[PDB]
Amino acid sequence: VPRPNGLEPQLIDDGNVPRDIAGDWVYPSDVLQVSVAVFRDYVWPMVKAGRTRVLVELGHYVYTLHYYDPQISLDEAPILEEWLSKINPAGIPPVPFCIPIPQVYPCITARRVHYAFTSENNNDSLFSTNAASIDTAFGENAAVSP
Amino acid sequence: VVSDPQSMKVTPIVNPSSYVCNVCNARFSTMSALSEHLRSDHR
Amino acid sequence: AQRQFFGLTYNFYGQPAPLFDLNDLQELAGCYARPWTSRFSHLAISTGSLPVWSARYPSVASRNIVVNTLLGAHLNPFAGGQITSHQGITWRDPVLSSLAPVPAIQPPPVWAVAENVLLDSNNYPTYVLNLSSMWPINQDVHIMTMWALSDQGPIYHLEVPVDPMPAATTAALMAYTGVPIAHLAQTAYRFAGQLPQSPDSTMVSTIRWLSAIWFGSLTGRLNRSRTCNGFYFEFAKPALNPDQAVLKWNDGARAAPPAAAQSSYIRCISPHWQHQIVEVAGALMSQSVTAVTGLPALIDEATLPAWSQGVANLTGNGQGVVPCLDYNPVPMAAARHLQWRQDGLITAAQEAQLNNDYTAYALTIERHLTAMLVANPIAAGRMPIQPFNAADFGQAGQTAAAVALAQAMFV
Repeated sequence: VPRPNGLEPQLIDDGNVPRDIAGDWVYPSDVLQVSVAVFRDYVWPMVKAGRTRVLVELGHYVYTLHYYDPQISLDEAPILEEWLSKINPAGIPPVPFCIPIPQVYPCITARRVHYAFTSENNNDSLFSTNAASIDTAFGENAAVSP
Repeated sequence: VVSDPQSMKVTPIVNPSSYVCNVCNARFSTMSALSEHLRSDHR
Repeated sequence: AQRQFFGLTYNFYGQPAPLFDLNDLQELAGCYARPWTSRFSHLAISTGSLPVWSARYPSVASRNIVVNTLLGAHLNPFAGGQITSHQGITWRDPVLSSLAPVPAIQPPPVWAVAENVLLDSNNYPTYVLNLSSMWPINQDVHIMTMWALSDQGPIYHLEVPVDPMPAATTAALMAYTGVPIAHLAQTAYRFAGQLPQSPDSTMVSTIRWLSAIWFGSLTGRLNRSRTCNGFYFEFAKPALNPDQAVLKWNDGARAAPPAAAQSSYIRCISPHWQHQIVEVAGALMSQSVTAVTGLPALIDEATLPAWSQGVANLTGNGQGVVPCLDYNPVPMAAARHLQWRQDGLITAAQEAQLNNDYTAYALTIERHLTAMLVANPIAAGRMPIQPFNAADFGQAGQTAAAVALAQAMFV
């Protein structure tokens, strides 16, 4: 619900009592499907500003990875904004998570801005972090689990 | 300005691409066109 | 027109400085930091029935309760003559518009923090010499006065003459028909707060006739079968948004002008007024009248808070005072439903039904405020809730006398 003369647009909370976007929200996935058009226009501009951590609560999703290079700078916002623009009241695209490619040496890294990160430990197929490398240095070493 | 590798790139906090009617929602390409919805339809 | 408003600054409740910080100045709706012509600003655009309240402002009367201490904290004029400045904040110029940070080169004197400073108005000669520009400030200060002279709900003022509604009043009122009480408060206030009107203006005697005509409805005396002069307020189910009032027009059996004037100040002791947009509207809708026309008399010192005891020209104790009949939302509406059953509007079964549906609603009002006062104490800094204490919420004072006033106000 929008508010007059410069007042925050209240986001109708669960109990059915419009609350304000600058806070911590829990988005029952289904909701996020018949609502993105809104999400992206009021809560999204908010999350980027770094003032409204939101938990999209979806049971078990498919998950696309995207390894970028920690050397160079990157801002994970568009590989997310796009994912949002592909959510119909019908179906959502496999949640995409950006992940730095694990380096061998101790490289200087560019401050990247990330947003998507799962709560449950869904890193169960990593297998190995730097097969050939004599030792991973910046990436997350993941010695072949015995 | 010195183009370089690392330099914490940060997306615009409000997508400059489209412009939503705040009263209604009929979006617009250029900010300009959105002034017309708010000056015409909503006035 | 009129220029001589005697005010009174908000109480501190035992706190050091006035209950509000720096952020309150740049958060007010409408015109930047201009506290004048604010109040009903966050309600300018209606989206739905749900009462507008955010995180910092946990209630309906929260927006106003804050603009009050923020108002008094910057009211050296009328009470000193100077302009001063509180925490590096002052008015732009003599007209007194928005509040900007203290100007360099020639900064004003620091305001001496004080509790309950009597406002004389004439003490600031620039006011009368520039009335048509800084007129809203008169209406607003008057509001703060009515809110300050009470620790439990704004004390407005009902009246009603001995004779029937004027011929110019009945023609002016037939324009606010399908308009909720929430909106009548917005149109009333926005009226008397933008241009110097006269005490005997057509829109003034009609808005006053609209306020006292609302009290009878709130008490149930002026229902669907008993109009004051063809105007009343139909109330919906309490479980289905009781805030809806609306001034419906009918042609039933009108009442009758009383034998004498029923001038009487009213108050809402129960802290329920805080979250009820209907109570805050009824209060501010009446205050709009006592603005253009200063207090018809003095207020009774009978009860009231411990700080409003014997004010300069506001609260007296002699014979020139008018008694203040304070009520309580729950028992008032419980007696309001009882009136409907007496004349046959509702069945004897809907009598004890509407009571349970309303007492459950008023419970939500209580469960909300108690949970907000604990979240936002008082020693923290601000006062968006106003420390009411949980020992009350249901100690109904002379509400039974306010009801007897409505029966006498419309015989």
